[PDB]
Amino acid sequence: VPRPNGLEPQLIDDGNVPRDIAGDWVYPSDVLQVSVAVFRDYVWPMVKAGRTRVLVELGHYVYTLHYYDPQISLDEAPILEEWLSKINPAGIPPVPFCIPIPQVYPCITARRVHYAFTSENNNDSLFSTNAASIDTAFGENAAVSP
Amino acid sequence: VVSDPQSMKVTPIVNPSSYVCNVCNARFSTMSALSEHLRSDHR
Amino acid sequence: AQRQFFGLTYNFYGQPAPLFDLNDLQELAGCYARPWTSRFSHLAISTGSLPVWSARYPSVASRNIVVNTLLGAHLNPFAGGQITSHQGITWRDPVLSSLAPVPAIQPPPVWAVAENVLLDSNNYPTYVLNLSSMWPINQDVHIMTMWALSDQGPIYHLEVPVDPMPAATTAALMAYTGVPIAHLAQTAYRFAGQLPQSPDSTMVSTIRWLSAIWFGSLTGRLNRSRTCNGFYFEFAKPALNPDQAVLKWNDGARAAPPAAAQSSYIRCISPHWQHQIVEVAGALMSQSVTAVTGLPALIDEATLPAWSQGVANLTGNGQGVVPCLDYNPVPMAAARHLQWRQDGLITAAQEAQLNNDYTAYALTIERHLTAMLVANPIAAGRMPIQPFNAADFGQAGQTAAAVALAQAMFV
Repeated sequence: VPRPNGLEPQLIDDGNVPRDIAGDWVYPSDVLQVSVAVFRDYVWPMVKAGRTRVLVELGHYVYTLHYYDPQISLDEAPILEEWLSKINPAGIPPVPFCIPIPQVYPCITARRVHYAFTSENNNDSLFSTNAASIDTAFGENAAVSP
Repeated sequence: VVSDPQSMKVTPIVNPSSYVCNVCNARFSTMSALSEHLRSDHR
Repeated sequence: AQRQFFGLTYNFYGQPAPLFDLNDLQELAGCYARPWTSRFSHLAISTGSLPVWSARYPSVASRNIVVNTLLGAHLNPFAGGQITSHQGITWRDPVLSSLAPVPAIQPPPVWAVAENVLLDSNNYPTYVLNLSSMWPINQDVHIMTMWALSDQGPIYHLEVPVDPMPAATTAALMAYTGVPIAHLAQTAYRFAGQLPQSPDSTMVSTIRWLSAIWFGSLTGRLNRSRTCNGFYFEFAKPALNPDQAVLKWNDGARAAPPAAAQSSYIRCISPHWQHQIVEVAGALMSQSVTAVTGLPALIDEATLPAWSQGVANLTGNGQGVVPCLDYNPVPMAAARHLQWRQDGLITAAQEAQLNNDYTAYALTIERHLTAMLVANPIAAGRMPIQPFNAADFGQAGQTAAAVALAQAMFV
């Protein structure tokens, strides 16, 4: 619900009592499907500003990875904004998570801005972090689990 | 300005691409066109 | 027109400085930091029935309760003559518009923090010499006065003459028909707060006739079968948004002008007024009248808070005072439903039904405020809730006398 003369647009909370976007929200996935058009226009501009951590609560999703290079700078916002623009009241695209490619040496890294990160430990197929490398240095070493 | 590798790139906090009617929602390409919805339809 | 408003600054409740910080100045709706012509600003655009309240402002009367201490904290004029400045904040110029940070080169004197400073108005000669520009400030200060002279709900003022509604009043009122009480408060206030009107203006005697005509409805005396002069307020189910009032027009059996004037100040002791947009509207809708026309008399010192005891020209104790009949939302509406059953509007079964549906609603009002006062104490800094204490919420004072006033106000 929008508010007059410069007042925050209240986001109708669960109990059915419009609350304000600058806070911590829990988005029952289904909701996020018949609502993105809104999400992206009021809560999204908010999350980027770094003032409204939101938990999209979806049971078990498919998950696309995207390894970028920690050397160079990157801002994970568009590989997310796009994912949002592909959510119909019908179906959502496999949640995409950006992940730095694990380096061998101790490289200087560019401050990247990330947003998507799962709560449950869904890193169960990593297998190995730097097969050939004599030792991973910046990436997350993941010695072949015995 | 010195183009370089690392330099914490940060997306615009409000997508400059489209412009939503705040009263209604009929979006617009250029900010300009959105002034017309708010000056015409909503006035 | 009129220029001589005697005010009174908000109480501190035992706190050091006035209950509000720096952020309150740049958060007010409408015109930047201009506290004048604010109040009903966050309600300018209606989206739905749900009462507008955010995180910092946990209630309906929260927006106003804050603009009050923020108002008094910057009211050296009328009470000193100077302009001063509180925490590096002052008015732009003599007209007194928005509040900007203290100007360099020639900064004003620091305001001496004080509790309950009597406002004389004439003490600031620039006011009368520039009335048509800084007129809203008169209406607003008057509001703060009515809110300050009470620790439990704004004390407005009902009246009603001995004779029937004027011929110019009945023609002016037939324009606010399908308009909720929430909106009548917005149109009333926005009226008397933008241009110097006269005490005997057509829109003034009609808005006053609209306020006292609302009290009878709130008490149930002026229902669907008993109009004051063809105007009343139909109330919906309490479980289905009781805030809806609306001034419906009918042609039933009108009442009758009383034998004498029923001038009487009213108050809402129960802290329920805080979250009820209907109570805050009824209060501010009446205050709009006592603005253009200063207090018809003095207020009774009978009860009231411990700080409003014997004010300069506001609260007296002699014979020139008018008694203040304070009520309580729950028992008032419980007696309001009882009136409907007496004349046959509702069945004897809907009598004890509407009571349970309303007492459950008023419970939500209580469960909300108690949970907000604990979240936002008082020693923290601000006062968006106003420390009411949980020992009350249901100690109904002379509400039974306010009801007897409505029966006498419309015989």
